[PDB]
Amino acid sequence: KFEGXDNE
Amino acid sequence: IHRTQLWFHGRISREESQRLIGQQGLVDGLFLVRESQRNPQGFVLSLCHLQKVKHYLILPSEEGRLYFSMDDGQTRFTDLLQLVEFHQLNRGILPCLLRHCCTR
Amino acid sequence: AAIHRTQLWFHGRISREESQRLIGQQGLVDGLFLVRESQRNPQGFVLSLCHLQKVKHYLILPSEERLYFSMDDGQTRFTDLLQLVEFHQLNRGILPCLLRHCCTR
Repeated sequence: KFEGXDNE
Repeated sequence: IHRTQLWFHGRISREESQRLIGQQGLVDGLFLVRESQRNPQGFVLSLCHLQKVKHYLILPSEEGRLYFSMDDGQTRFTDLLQLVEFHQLNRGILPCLLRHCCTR
Repeated sequence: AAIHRTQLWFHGRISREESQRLIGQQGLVDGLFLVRESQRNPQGFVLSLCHLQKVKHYLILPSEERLYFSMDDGQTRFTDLLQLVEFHQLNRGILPCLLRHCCTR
């Protein structure tokens, strides 16, 4: 994940 | 349903769930599940991480087969029990594993 | 567990070649599946699944970190075979398609 981020 | 489960606390509030979880040490992975007081069809996974209690909304969905999800159906579970057991082994979108049940 | 071995999609110790016969005999539809005990890995299980009219075989091994079952060396972990099967009826995971229809005994 990355902050502010929808990557999962 | 998973209504016979010790980690299921029914319709308790966010603020009470934070009290219960705090009263048991505020350690990572301490958790419970409750019925949402804001989304009536939904449930909430209340989880301790970094001395903070976080709340994960769980919504139901259906082609007429019901499932539960915390991520708009990207990851889907047959029931709350499977959702809880899965996240005891896999982090998924959660910041840490579900470790200790906050009982009652 | 004992309960998992009682499920209609669990065929105990039938063979790969037999598993491929059963699945073809019920239509070769995507997601048609069964679970069997491995004849090659004694502690393992195999998920046999129909996809694109071909039967593919996914090995399932137990591990301990708490005990679990996995098809991908612990990248996705399941409490039991039932959880693995019910999970893959809704999520593709590493499988080419969803587990749709049970190939019953």
